[PDB]
Amino acid sequence: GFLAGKKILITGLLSNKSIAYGIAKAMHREGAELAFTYVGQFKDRVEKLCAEFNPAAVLPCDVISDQEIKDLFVELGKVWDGLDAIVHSIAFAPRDQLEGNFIDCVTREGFSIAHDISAYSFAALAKEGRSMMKNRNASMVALTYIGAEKAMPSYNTMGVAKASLEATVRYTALALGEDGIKVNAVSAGPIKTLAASGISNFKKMLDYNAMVSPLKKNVDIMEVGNTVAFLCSDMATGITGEVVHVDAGYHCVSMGNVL
Amino acid sequence: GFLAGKKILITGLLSNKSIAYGIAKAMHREGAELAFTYVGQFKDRVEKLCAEFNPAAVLPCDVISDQEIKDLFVELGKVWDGLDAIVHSIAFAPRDQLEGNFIDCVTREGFSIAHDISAYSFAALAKEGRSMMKNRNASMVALTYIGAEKAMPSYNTMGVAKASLEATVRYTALALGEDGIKVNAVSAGPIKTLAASGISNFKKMLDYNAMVSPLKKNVDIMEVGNTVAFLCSDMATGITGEVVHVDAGYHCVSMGNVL
Ligand SMILES: NC(=O)c1ccc[n+]([C@@H]2O[C@H](COP(=O)([O-])OP(=O)(O)OC[C@H]3O[C@@H](n4cnc5c(N)ncnc54)[C@H](O)[C@@H]3O)[C@@H](O)[C@H]2O)c1
Ligand SMILES: NC(=O)c1ccc[n+]([C@@H]2O[C@H](COP(=O)([O-])OP(=O)(O)OC[C@H]3O[C@@H](n4cnc5c(N)ncnc54)[C@H](O)[C@@H]3O)[C@@H](O)[C@H]2O)c1
Ligand SMILES: c1cc2c(cc1Cn1cnc3cc4c(cc31)CCCC4)OCO2
Ligand SMILES: c1cc2c(cc1Cn1cnc3cc4c(cc31)CCCC4)OCO2
Ligand code: NA
Repeated sequence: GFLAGKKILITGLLSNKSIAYGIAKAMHREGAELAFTYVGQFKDRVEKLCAEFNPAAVLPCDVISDQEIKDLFVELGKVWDGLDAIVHSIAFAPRDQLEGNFIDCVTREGFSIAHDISAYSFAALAKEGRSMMKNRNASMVALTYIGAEKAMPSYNTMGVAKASLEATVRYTALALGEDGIKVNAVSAGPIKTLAASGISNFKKMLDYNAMVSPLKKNVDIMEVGNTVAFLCSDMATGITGEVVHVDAGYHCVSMGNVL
Repeated sequence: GFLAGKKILITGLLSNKSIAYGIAKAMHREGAELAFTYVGQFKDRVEKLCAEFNPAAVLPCDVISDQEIKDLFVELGKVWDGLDAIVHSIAFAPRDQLEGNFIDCVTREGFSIAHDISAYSFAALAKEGRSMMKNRNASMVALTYIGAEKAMPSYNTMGVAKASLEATVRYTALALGEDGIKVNAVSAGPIKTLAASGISNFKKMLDYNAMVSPLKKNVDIMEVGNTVAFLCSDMATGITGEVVHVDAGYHCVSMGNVL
């Protein structure tokens, strides 16, 4: 496996639909040793889910909390000497930030929270993980969405937070590259995960994507997972600060034949 | 290997410094079956170079010629039933198009030739290779450079041609995706190959890149090769119309500390 021996922390595993589930399968297949995090209530759920991946640790981490993030690396440092990669697969905005007119729905607090959990959290993991990752061709990868680059209906505050995430990825790439750490993002096409559960006509975004994309299909968690896996391998050591679209080519087309 | 059994055509192999050499090593390591093209004079040189990769064919192809491109796929169809990938690693502009002031140096003919060989040729290969590539998760990959996105000193007409190449990649991605063919480009940082031989002070572009990039190094042909290889695998089936920068992160920074 091209990840044989590498010690990789995966955040955001919540169901077998999670993008993080696909990341896990791909990394496990490629011989990575895996650790996982969960937010408080979901301890048992997550422990069952990642059992199949022989995890070295399954640890709490609510990225709202500086203390929990700090404690995550203290506990992880007890099982591993160094850390090869961090996979960030976490987003949150309050429900009201996510449908209807952007300007009608945006609030100061909703905007704050979405950025806090969706963007700042990446730099926070970077900040606390840094010393374990020093000088071993380490990697970070964040999950992002094209709503960062374009105004889209509904995505609203999450789009703005994603834009802040991608910039964070670039500044993190600049800040960590001297320690040999590469820092990148994967822009996934829409996938029906628990993140989709709030959103009405999500299935419609999905059908639209399959209709307009060059490849005439929807991506799945394995396509995303495989790419994240690649971005954590010695094969990708020349790539940093990059956003790789795994979206069946949605990002490169405008309009199409079916208007 | 993640390319086991895949039949891949590689153009542009000219010395053991060629980016195509790195692509070949990476694909051979991953179990691909390889074929190679050469331009007229270099038959013996190329045959010697790619012998180590146990090539199924080593065939002439000067992309100036529609006939040669057509004959390439006729001959290749005699040894393979289908084709899994085409690697485009070819560029040319007349020497005079490549140093000094863009406007002083650009000529109608030099502009024409650079686009013909550096950009049009990609669609030409696509056009003639299409029927062998139908419905097998096939791949195309072109080599490009950031001079396509930004005005740079010296790169001049090649910059413009690369910009035409990248648009070609996107329209080719749109045109071929219904056949399941993914079409992408790898944007390499500067590498001292025979393409560098005309360019005085190439070593300084190289030193500048290593100073200013997040990773504080120059990419090599294996970093590029490994990425091209990935982009031809079943792991990348969700990626098309994309440009992946393999450039130690050069692309994501502005200014840096050392002015
Ligand atoms: N589903 C899609 O259509 C799609 C498209 C593009 C990008 N993404 C991104 O992929 C990532 C994974 O999302 P998903 O689609 O697998 O959905 P998901 O609901 O399974 O994953 C989101 C994860 O974020 C976690 N999370 C929320 N608040 C957290 C906090 N405070 N601390 C730690 N974790 C927290 C949730 O527990 C969950 O595990 C997100 O960045 C999402 O924006 C998803
Ligand atoms: N070397 C760099 O600094 C760097 C950076 C970014 C992108 N690239 C790109 O990589 C590709 C490979 O170039 P390289 O740098 O390994 O140099 P190279 O000189 O090894 O390869 C260029 C290839 O293009 C071929 N070529 C020229 N005219 C041709 C024609 N008419 N028909 C068929 N082939 C023809 C040459 O024979 C040669 O094999 C090019 O697209 C180049 O622009 C190189
Ligand atoms: C995809 C595309 C969309 C969308 C929702 C999606 C799916 N999606 C992608 N990243 C997400 C991040 C979040 C959510 C959903 C997300 C739910 C709340 C937590 C943050 O709404 C409009 O267009
Ligand atoms: C890189 C950066 C440069 C450059 C040259 C480079 C290196 N390079 C990359 N693609 C190429 C394509 C071509 C040439 C050189 C190429 C020479 C003529 C054939 C086409 O000139 C100014 O800045
Ligand atoms: Na706290």
